[PDB]
Amino acid sequence: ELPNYLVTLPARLNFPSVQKVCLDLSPGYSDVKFTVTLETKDKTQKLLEYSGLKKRHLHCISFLVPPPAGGTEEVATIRVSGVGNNISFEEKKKVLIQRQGNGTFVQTDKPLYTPGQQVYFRIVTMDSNFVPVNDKYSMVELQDPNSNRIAQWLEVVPEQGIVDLSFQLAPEAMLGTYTVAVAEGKTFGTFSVEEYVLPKFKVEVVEPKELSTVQESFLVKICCRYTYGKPMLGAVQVSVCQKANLPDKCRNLSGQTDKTGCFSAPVDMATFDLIGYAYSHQINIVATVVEEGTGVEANATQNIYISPQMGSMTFEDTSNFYHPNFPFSGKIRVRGHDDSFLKNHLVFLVIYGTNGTFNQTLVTDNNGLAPFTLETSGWNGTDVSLEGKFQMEDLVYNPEQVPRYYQNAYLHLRPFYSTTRSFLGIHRLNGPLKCGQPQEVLVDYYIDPADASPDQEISFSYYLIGKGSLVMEGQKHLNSKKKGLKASFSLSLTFTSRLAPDPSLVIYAIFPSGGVVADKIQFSVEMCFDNQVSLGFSPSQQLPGAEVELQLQAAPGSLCALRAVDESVLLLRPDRELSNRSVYGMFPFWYGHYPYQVAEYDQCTDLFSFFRDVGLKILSNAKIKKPVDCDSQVRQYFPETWLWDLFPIGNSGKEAVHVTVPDAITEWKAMSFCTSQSRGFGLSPTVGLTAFKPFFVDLTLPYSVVRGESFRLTATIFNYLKDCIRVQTDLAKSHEYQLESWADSQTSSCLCADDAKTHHWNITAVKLGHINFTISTKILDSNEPCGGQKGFVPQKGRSDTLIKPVLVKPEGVLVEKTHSSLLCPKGKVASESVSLELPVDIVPDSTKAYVTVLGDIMGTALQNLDGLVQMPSGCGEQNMVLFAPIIYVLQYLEKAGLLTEEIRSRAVGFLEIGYQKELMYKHSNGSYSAFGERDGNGNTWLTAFVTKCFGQAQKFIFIDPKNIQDALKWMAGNQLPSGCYANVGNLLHTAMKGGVDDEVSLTAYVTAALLEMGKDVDDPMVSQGLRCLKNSATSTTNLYTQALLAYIFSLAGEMDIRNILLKQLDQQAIISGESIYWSQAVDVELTAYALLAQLTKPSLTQKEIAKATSIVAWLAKQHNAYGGFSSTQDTVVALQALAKYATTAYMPSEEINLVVKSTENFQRTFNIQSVNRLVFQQDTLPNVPGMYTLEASGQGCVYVQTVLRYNILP
Ligand SMILES: *[C@@H]1O[C@H](CO)[C@@H](O[C@@H]2O[C@H](CO)[C@@H](O)[C@H](O)[C@H]2NC(C)=O)[C@H](O)[C@H]1NC(C)=O
Ligand SMILES: *[C@@H]1O[C@H](CO)[C@@H](O[C@@H]2O[C@H](CO)[C@@H](O)[C@H](O)[C@H]2NC(C)=O)[C@H](O)[C@H]1NC(C)=O
Ligand SMILES: *[C@@H]1O[C@H](CO)[C@@H](O)[C@H](O)[C@H]1NC(C)=O
Ligand SMILES: *[C@@H]1O[C@H](CO)[C@@H](O)[C@H](O)[C@H]1NC(C)=O
Ligand SMILES: *[C@@H]1O[C@H](CO)[C@@H](O)[C@H](O)[C@H]1NC(C)=O
Repeated sequence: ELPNYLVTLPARLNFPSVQKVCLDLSPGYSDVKFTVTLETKDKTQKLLEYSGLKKRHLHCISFLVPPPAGGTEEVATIRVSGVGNNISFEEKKKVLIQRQGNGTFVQTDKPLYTPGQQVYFRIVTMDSNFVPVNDKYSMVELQDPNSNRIAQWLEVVPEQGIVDLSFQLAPEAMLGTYTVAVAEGKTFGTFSVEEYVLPKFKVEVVEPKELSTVQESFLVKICCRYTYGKPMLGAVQVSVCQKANLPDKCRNLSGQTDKTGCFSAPVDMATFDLIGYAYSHQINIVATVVEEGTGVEANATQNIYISPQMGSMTFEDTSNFYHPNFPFSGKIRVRGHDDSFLKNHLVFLVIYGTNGTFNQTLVTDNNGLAPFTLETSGWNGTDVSLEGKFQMEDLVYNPEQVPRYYQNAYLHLRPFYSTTRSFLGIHRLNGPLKCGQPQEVLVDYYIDPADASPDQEISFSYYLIGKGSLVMEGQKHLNSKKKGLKASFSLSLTFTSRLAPDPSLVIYAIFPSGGVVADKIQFSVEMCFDNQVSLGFSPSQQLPGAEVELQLQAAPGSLCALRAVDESVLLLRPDRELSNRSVYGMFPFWYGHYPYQVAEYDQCTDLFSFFRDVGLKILSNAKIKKPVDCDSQVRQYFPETWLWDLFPIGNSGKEAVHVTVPDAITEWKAMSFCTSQSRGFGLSPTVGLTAFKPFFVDLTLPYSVVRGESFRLTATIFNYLKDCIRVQTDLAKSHEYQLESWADSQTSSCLCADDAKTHHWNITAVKLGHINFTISTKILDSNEPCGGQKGFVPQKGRSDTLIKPVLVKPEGVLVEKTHSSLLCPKGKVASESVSLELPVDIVPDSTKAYVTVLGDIMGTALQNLDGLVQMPSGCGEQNMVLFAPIIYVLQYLEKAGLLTEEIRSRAVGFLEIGYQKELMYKHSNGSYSAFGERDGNGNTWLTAFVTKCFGQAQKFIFIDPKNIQDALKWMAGNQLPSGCYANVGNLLHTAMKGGVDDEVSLTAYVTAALLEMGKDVDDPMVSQGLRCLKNSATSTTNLYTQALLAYIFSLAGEMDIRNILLKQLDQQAIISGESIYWSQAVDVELTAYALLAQLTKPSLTQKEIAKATSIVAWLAKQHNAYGGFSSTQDTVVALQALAKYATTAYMPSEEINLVVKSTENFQRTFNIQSVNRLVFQQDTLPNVPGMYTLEASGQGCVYVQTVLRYNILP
């Protein structure tokens, strides 16, 4: 009757991927040519050109999207056009072509390292379809806790999408959180270096998992297990505390575990006041287990929110909309107070509508599901509401009784836009669907006979849509000779990696009258990977020192990356999560609606809303859019990382290699992820291999022992054979250590089944470094039966020998002498002698000394200065705190040579769009105001601040003159020689106003703000300020005012009254290494203004340059005062101090050949280019402490710091 088209394409186009475009025809046509073209900025390509048929036919194809014109984002138009018989359909819509973000992660082999170990890390980058990419990382950097780049890798290539890089830490690497940052972006991975010892057991809460307010008492089961799965006996101390927003009430439980290793005790509600409004409903169970003999302890903390929820139901599988005059279906998940599956609970159901309120009573099943089917014949196309409750009566809660309530299920249903009386309904598929299994979808339909047109075939077009893109399609054809009967057909679907975790299915049918009948559901698929990889072991538990078979099952042509780590590492620090939820979560939230760039809105629930809720553009002339009204072994091993490997996968898809178990009785958590270019990414579940021995030895020893004390060694012997035995242990005696005559290191003891016994020694360490401790156990034959039975001897593994290292550090208090130098040749050779001297009362073998060369001041945060320009602001005080740092950032960058034209152009565009937003904030008195025209008189601090900003902003963008002169005249009018300052304004932000900002510092700040753009001394508006401030320096009050007075007399051109208060300023400088600083946040302001004062005089000596580098080395470590706009004026003074420092003395490195020499002619040569000048280079000094000469040649300055650490006796 009326022929019509329908064109489907996704909303968000993604450049590295292919997409789908689809066209649906009608009977008729057959001479009108439909072509669809994507008009982008530079060109226009056609998608598909096709002609109509005598039936409906869903014709669709893939395509490659053109690149965006802007580089990362472009709004393109899509246009369908059909020509023929002198008529031409044309219709255009807006789509968005953006470059999608490639998800990058990095993992390490451990989350925790000792000093002296090796850090391996893998960097993987993915598309949104989890296919790996081989783009070039520009720079991988590895950074200290002091934000010093200790390693970098330039232009690194991934193989098969993954790259693995290694770093050997120094054995005196300083502790803390080290960072791996990738490709100069927000992708980082942290790891801690600290002094630890591996724990052998895990304590966990078991029975309190969720708690209810209505229960009377609850059992606490604290249960603790070894890493190899065996229980122990140990003293348990549990604190069960309720906190408050005031003493906190706790109940403390003391106990001993049993043969199952679990400890249970009841706790009553009378301990905790669960009725108090001022008391929190979060209870804290902190358990501490000290196991018997050795005295080593472990913790287990769990914060439980006690629940006032008594019963919760939600509409689990129920559509959001109903068809008029057709039955509605849904099903409700009903849960109790503990989210349990209720046994046949009585669930009431009340509706809300214009016809009235109806009631229904239903009984759930064993799984708590409530299938309900409702008759919608009388609702008559109205917005209805559904409420699933526990009782008909409104719920009454008593303040005297405990808080308890029921979560009633609430839902709002809208009528579907029905211009026809036909029906679609898809039965939902319950819980989380298995990925890759072919699911059967059973859809019911009812075709109206008056809208049937039974002389032609009726077609059903379906799209299965995942992550905002068309995945699979079809058009089921069936005869209209059935006419009107309640029928059902089926669809065979398959969910894969391209499908969402919650993909959607849209089914419609178009009648020749023009009507559409449709239904859309959302599925629920588990987080799936197309590369189905399984990592397995056989026999999956074996004695240590033996070979297991390791099996990868991935797609053929994959590169697998395998990590097998000890569980004892994971008991200290939990590693960063590499699970399927984490990999899916870094691609943000899937494509729910149209973007704001290409959003369509009504100019004033249907199939257009169906394709909007999946984020797909529809173009159709049908009735789509609704009208809108508005035997022995030695156990030496490496118990930190067992396996860290890359494995190619052949054509079989299975790789089985033999790997040897390390000699630690523990559990190895193993995991693997594989990358294939055809199939994509796959992630194995974490499996475990239990390395276990029947009876064995275990040392209890700390990490570091200082030399010459006595420490308690505790060797525990475990027996897990099922009968009583007799052991004989012996500790090896060597010259590395001494013992205090504890039974001559030979004891024999009868130890029974499932039991541990601990021998103690107290040991003096005598030789420095890593020393060994060897102890062995043998089961000897019993001449007499101990315990009533003869001592059991096994057939295999009758002896166990264990060797464990101990780090030994020298005794005495550690003192350090640090010495700084700035070697800056300017075309010459610059040399400097450094003497290493020490008193003669040292402990021997304590003198460590290392030199450090660093080519550039400050580490990562110069790239954070690029991040300071973004997020534009034009409302409130958000603009004035952000317009100011930009000119100082580019002032520092153009004086350091790191300014590029792209960030310059983007920054001056930001200066234009912020410069035009400072004119409506201008006060009516010719001043400046935070509100704009309201604030009273002009604020002296804010007008001084904007004369500071626009006095330096004319060298980048055009600034009008007249604001400077009328602001100058208002400084002349608002200041008197009798009375200066007169602050009448305030900042909009709370608890931060800038500096200390009293009256004398405000006068000093405004008088500093008057000069240094075009002005000098003895002007009329600075003469009254210096008359106010000549006697202000005589007062010698405060520290911020003192440093700012030292700065404002540095710009006055005098050298007599400014150096006299620097003598009382440098003596109170607190010293941290070779980085001296002051503190009265505010400390950065004091150091920046003191640095700005010290580099103002034209005569500069090398002691002042060394003092300036000492200030700058403290300013280099700050990365929150600059790099973020959290402070209104700390960033501007810090960057102008660093910019004036780079003006005066320090140009950064370009090429320095440095060489150090000693008395033993130890010639050590450092080469510093312009590409590794941020790499913190260092080297130890093997020569006995004395003379060291330092000579550098080339262009640039280098910072050379010599640190000598040694220990002395008090
Ligand atoms: C994500 O990875 C893809 C794959 O390399 C990148 O696509 C490349 O983009 C550059 C841009 O200059 C093109 O020259 C290449 O031809 C593209 N390659 C492919 C295979 O499409 C994409 O730019 C990356 N996106 C991000 C945000 O890094
Ligand atoms: C403990 O003594 C041994 C023997 O001198 C040291 O070296 C080990 O030697 C065996 C011999 O094959 C190797 O298999 C081990 O891998 C070595 N251990 C290492 C490299 O850690 C051992 O270093 C000593 N322990 C110390 C000094 O802490
Ligand atoms: C366990 O908790 C206590 C109390 O805060 C703390 O002193 C102790 O260091 C903790 N032990 C470990 C291994 O975290
Ligand atoms: C993927 O995640 C789901 C839960 O989101 C869960 O089944 C499991 O952690 C993973 N399953 C598979 C098969 O990877
Ligand atoms: C060291 O061991 C001996 C032998 O048992 C003991 O008498 C002495 O008290 C121990 N010293 C310390 C400090 O524990």
